Amino acid sequence: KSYTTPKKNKHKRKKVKLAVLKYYKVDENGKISRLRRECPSDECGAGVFMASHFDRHYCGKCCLTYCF
Amino acid sequence: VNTALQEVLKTALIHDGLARGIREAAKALDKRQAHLCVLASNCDEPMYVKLVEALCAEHQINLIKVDDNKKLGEWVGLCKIDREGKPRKVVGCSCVVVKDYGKESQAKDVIEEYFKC
Repeated sequence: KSYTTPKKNKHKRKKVKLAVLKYYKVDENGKISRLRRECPSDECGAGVFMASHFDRHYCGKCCLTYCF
Repeated sequence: VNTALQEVLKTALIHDGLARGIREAAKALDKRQAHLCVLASNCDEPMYVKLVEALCAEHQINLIKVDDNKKLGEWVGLCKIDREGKPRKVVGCSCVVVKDYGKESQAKDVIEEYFKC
């Protein structure tokens, strides 16, 4: 129903282009480097990773938010 | 060989022991519960090829090369629409990390001695 008040919108979610290839760094030698943080909980052993924010690091589901 | 890969992908499809895609495949490879790994080479891979080779060159990880993404995407059962003959549209899967539980096949043995040779 079109009313004179403005109409809100659902949050469209911004699409990233190959983010997993940004986590693992491959140099010219035989080594693998981890740029962002890892997960220390017992639910997720080594699988999911944390957010790279400007003042904290947010877990995917374990909510282990460590702020600097 | 390729029919052995087709049989093991069909077995993984009917036993649900498979990790398609790239993200949960990397999850499974870093989970260290992996048996075989595949890759379709010579595609549009500016850096995904060197990422996936440095990922699969860790330990106990094998390799099988496919000409294009369209063929192993048909063997994995990714997109099955209008199955009366040829499918409608099948999208290509890059890599497959597979768990094997029903390992009772001659094709499994011949592909295993192909890896070990």
